Amino acid sequence: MYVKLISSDGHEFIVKREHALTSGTIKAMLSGTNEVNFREIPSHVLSKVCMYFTYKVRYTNSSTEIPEFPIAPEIALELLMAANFLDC
Amino acid sequence: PVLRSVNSREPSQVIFCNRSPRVVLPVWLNFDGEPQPYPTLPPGTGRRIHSYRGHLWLFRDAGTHDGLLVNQTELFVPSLNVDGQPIFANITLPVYTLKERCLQVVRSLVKPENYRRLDIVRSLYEDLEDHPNVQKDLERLTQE
Amino acid sequence: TGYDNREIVMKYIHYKLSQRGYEWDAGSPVPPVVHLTLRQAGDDFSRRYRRDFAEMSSQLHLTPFTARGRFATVVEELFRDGVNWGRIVAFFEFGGVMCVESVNREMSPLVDNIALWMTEYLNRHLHTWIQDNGGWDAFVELYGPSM
Amino acid sequence: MDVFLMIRRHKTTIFTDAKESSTVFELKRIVEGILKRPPDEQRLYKDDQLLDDGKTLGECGFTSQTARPQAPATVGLAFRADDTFEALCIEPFSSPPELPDVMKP
Repeated sequence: MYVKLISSDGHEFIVKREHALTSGTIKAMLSGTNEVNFREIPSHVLSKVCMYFTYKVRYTNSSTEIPEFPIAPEIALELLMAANFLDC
Repeated sequence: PVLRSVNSREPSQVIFCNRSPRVVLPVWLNFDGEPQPYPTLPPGTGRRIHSYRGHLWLFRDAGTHDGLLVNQTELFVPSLNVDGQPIFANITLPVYTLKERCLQVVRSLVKPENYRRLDIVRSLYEDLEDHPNVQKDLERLTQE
Repeated sequence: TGYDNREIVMKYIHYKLSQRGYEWDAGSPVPPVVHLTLRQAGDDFSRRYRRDFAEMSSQLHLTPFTARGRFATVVEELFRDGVNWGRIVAFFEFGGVMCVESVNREMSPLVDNIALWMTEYLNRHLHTWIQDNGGWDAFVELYGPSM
Repeated sequence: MDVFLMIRRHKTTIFTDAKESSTVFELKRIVEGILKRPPDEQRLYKDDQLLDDGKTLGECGFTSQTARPQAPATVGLAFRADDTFEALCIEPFSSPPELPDVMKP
């Protein structure tokens, strides 16, 4: 089961429903068809949020060594605003 | 003070193993529960160190005091050395929330005197200047 | 009332370091016979218990990040049963070997910290007992017969 | 050994994972479940190189250390309209703004 997250600039990101539910905001946005539009999050930010969804589900409760989640300086502030809105 | 070392006087050989990209600050809580800093560990290095049974350790980013994990948990307690084997204290990154990781990066790029010049909501100003600190984290674990 | 415990620490540590060739730098009136009595009483303790003096000078393992805990650990155990004069003499003599072994391991900045911890513990955890037992004046005459 | 990928076509990006022992046709199969297009209508790409439906993802280059969850490898997807295959076209992500002043070293 997948979900389509749509960025402000029209990019469609097809992520697994389990990964997207990392965000409690996206959880409520789907529980009220399997799509949701982020009129404020551009594709260069929303693509990085989905990478975090993959990273978080991969390494949570994993005994192996955990790599750093990288954040380029030019997206750090926009990504923080997005993380604050999405609560993840 | 429920989070303290126990003066057992029983040695415990431990190996601090830094499996993280950070420079790790070992933090020993003395018998009164006060944290004490020990020499840091560069990324990917290990040290055989002399500790004692029933002591309390926690591990931090030496530069930013970001919380780290040790054997997938908050605190490490040395135990009995069986068969002459040292106890491994595998220090790893936790899986930070996206928000906290973003706060780490923005903190590393902006002086604290300029946090409030960023065009973000006022709540994120408080989050940015709410730097991770051993004391407040110690008191959180106490109420658990 | 009472004497200045800080000067008693400074004068004693400066004497203990001079016994090994080290000169100490950075750093109510006490009579002169109080200092010279603690000198002889401390040197007398160390000769009588050179076994404990030797194992202590060896098993210190002083580093700047353990020196504080080492002091408090030994001092708490020293007065764990109670306070008397001989254990106060051993208290100064223990602070002496930590200052000596500090300079041995090229950690002379620790001498200032040890002096401060000794002064703190005197003014805070021994002053009530000392003054309730005749002060330092009572101590000089308990050692009087030995000079 | 798991690789993590972004399957991209035009303004679509599929975040999925597969094994290195998995083959390009098997990757075309999971695309079919998501986008409802059979593998015979799918061309897959790594940069500008069409992938054979029998080559394993490891042979093409997708390894554990070049397709990580925090930096997934990009796979280009091209669909067949009727008879002719469409050329691969991927619209780039938006650009970040200029780095604000208090964030410049």
